[PDB]
Amino acid sequence: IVEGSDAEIGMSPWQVMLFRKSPQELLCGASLISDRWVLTAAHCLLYPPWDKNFTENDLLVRIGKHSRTRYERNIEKISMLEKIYIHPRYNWRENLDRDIALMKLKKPVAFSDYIHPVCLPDRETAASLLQAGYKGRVTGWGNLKETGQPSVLQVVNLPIVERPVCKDSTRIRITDNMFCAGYKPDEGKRGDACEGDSGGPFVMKSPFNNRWYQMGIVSWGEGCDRDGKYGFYTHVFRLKKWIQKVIDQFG
Amino acid sequence: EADCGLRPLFEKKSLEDKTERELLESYI
Amino acid sequence: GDFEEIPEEYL
Ligand SMILES: Cc1cccc(CNC(=O)[C@@H]2CCCN2C(=O)[C@H](N)Cc2ccccc2)c1
Ligand code: NA
Ligand code: NA
Repeated sequence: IVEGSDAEIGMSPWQVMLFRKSPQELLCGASLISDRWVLTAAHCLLYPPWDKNFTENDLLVRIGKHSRTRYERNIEKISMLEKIYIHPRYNWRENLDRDIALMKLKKPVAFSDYIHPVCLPDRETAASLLQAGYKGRVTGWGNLKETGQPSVLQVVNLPIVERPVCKDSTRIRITDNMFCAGYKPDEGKRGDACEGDSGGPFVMKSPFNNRWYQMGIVSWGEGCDRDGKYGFYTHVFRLKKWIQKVIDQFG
Repeated sequence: EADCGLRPLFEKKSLEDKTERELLESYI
Repeated sequence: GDFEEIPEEYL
């Protein structure tokens, strides 16, 4: 996260760390959406241009974390993957369209002050909250700058950006399965996700029920916190049917 | 789940985090 | 590798 702040303890209890077994390293961010399902970005698990194609056995899920590098004894819980599900039309070849995957845990994790699921938006929350100007929040253990590693979970509030501004900011073809967030160069304030923040949650606090919803997944950006550039997030609601379907069918 | 999005150390205790107000203010 | 060792159990 660039230009963010340290997370408060318990501020993001849905925050998950995708961790590589060997060599032990952070691979990505992710979110807890129930006691057995973790939401992440497709490209965290599969991205042939970088020779990335992770299998279940390659990974651990670390839930409840604060520190980036520490084993947080009695606090974090490390989970094993039973199954990973990538969107069948995840477009890794061109623009990361539909950049979303589910990970089923082997055993359920136990909720706690530090471990708790985020909601997934319904059409009405999406419609009400996914508006230009409305701010969401993004968290991750990724890089502090484009060119670095944070000691604790980083947090940044970023305004959703107008779709045409999004489109005019890049040569990449953007889709309805994406939205962009970030300040405009003259809004002064800045901040963005960066490398290692991938698959982490863009969340918003609904003012109607006071509940945190995950509207986005950290998906892609060109550089990090570059002026006139915006972070791109997987539009979670738009892919919700796939989410429910995968969860309903496989449990 | 049914308790989703309510954080044990903030919403469940009626405590707020330091910057969630900033989001509220933007939901204009 | 700058990560503290996790219990060997987790794998
Ligand atoms: C919001 C945000 C900001 C900065 C990095 C990220 C992490 N996302 C990434 O690093 C991903 C993975 C492949 C390249 N990519 C990127 O963000 C690329 N820099 C741009 C791109 C977009 C689509 C297709 C190919 C390349 C996310
Ligand atoms: Na463009
Ligand atoms: Na920017």
